[PDB]
This record gives sequence, structure tokens and C-alpha cells, in this order.
Amino acid sequence: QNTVHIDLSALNPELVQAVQHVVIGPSSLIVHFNEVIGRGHFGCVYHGTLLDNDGKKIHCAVKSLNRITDIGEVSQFLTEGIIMKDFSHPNVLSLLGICLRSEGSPLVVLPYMKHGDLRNFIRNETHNPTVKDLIGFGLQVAKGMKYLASKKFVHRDLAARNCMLDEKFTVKVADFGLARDMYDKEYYSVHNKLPVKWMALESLQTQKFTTKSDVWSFGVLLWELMTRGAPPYPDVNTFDITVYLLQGRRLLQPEYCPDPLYEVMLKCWHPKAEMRPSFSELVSRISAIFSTFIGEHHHHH
Ligand SMILES: CN(C[C@@H]1COCCO1)S(=O)(=O)Nc1ccc2ccc3ncc(-c4cnn(C5CCNCC5)c4)cc3c(=O)c2c1
Repeated sequence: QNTVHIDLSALNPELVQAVQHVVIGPSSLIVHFNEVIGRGHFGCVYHGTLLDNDGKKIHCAVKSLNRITDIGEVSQFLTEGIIMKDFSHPNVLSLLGICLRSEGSPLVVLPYMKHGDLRNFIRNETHNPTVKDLIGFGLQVAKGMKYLASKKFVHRDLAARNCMLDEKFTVKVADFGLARDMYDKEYYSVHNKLPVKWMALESLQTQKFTTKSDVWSFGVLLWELMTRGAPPYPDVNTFDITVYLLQGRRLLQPEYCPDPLYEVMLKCWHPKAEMRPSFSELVSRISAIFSTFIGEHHHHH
């Protein structure tokens, strides 16, 4: 399995051409394969060492595929690396490069995020973020999402688990495993495991995803923030969620969440997609709530 050989000819030429101009030479990368830092659908994430244009040791995160059975898995994995190549926004994680050696899985090289994932960070009783800190994290995610939507990319997997915090406490949308280019169509329909509890009503029904269905997921992400990383609908099973939402039942107000912030969450979960605020409107509304909330804080958002 470490001896897997990828036939580049079986992949789309545009993708190989795309991977070619972001390729990291195998000599420039040290994967700390005995140091797992993240886990997802695709595989594991490892502590890594990148040697820059000169020779300075850059600390990084290395994504790898777990069990490579088919070429489609490789094609999907390389597509996520490609989607990230042109990202340039402080609230979006950038691509350092792709290492594709003679044997083994391709490696997606990413900048190392010191404090790890947003969900675990907010659940940690040593970090203890204030109500204002949590709002600030929400604002940062909204900004990143405004940028991704303006580039016509639909995330489809927005959750606190998929966001990371660097050394300066800057929140970044980090995982792009389910992300898809909308091109000009203003949507994405499944063709080829989805996170049900963060999905918009219309997406559970029609399998179609948009910026407005990402807005729904942002609302859930906001709820996770204010509850300090609690699972949504814990007493509702995955399979019953569609009926539960058609009946008009939503996630209830967290114990220390301001009234206008919960009002924003409810707007994100509006049954009619057109009615939901845009990410532009969310940035402005959350910015106003943040700046007018006078409570203790630490970080800069
Ligand atoms: C969302 N997933 C992570 C999930 C989150 O839920 C838990 C399982 O992994 S996933 O693996 O699918 N995608 C990604 C996507 C990008 C990254 C990028 C950078 C990254 N940087 C630091 C840390 C780190 C990890 N820990 N630390 C610090 C180490 C010292 N203690 C404080 C945290 C830094 C972990 C990561 C990652 O694993 C990572 C993971």
C-alpha cells in the first residue's frame, strides 16, 4: 500500500497540468509519519518539515490518503489541493504544495496551524474563550466564507472541526474535502457520507448545494461556537433530521448567546434559500454585534 503506483495518464490532463505547477520536490519534504495531527474521510494528517527556496525549515501539515483503492480517490484528493492553490485571504487556509513521488499516495502540504481545530480549541478548559472571543471567531469564519463565495466555490462541509487557529489566533476555513467549483451554474449537484446535521433542508432533499446552503451550515457553525463545541441535535438521529426541519424545529438558543446573534442563526436556517442573508450581510451583521458587545476578550478578529 506504501508501494502504490499512480498512473498519471488515467487522470484528467488539466488536473496533472494544475498539480505540476504546485509540485513540491520529494527532496524538500520530511513527513513525520510517526506524528498524526488530524484525521478525516480521506486519511491522516502528519507533522511535516518543508525546506524553502533558500533552506529555512518550515513547519507544516501533510495530508495523505489512507487506503488507495481506485483512481477516483486520487483525482478527488488532488482536486482539493488544486481548489486551494489560488486562495489568498487571512481566514482561508492556503496550499503550500503537492508532493507526488514515484510511489505512495500524493501528499497535500499545508501551513501548520499551532492551536489546531476550532471545535477542540473552544472545548478546551485552559483556553476558555469569552462570549466576545466566540463571536469574533464567528466573524472570522464569515469573512473567509464571503471570500470563498465571491470565488464561486461551495464548501458543503462547513463545521467548527474544519476550521483551524494559527499562532496569532486567526481562524481559517481549513478543510476543503467536499468543496466544488460552481463555475457559472450557481450550484453543485452530487453525482459521484455527507454531514447531515450541518446540511440545509433543500440539500438533504434535492442533493443540490449552493452558497445559501453554506449559509445554513455557517448558522450551525455559529451555534457550535456559542455552545462551546456541543454536538447539534444530540437527541435527533441522522435519518430523522429532514422531517424534524420540515416541522419548523431548529437548534435552540445557547445559554450565554446574545439575542441578536441567535436571531442571525435563525435567519441562516430560513426554509426558503433566497430569504437567507448573504455572507456579505453576515459579515456586516456579525461585525455590528461584535463591536457592540462589551465583555472581556483577548484575541484580535
Ligand atoms: C479537519 N480535520 C482535522 C480534524 C479535526 O478534528 C480532529 C481530527 O482532525 S482533517 O484532518 O480532515 N483536515 C485538515 C485540514 C488541514 C489541516 C491543516 C493544518 C493543521 N495544523 C495543525 C494541526 C494541529 C493538531 N494539533 N495541533 C496542536 C498540537 C499541540 N496541541 C495543541 C494542538 C495542531 C492540525 C492540522 C490538520 O490536521 C489539518 C487537518
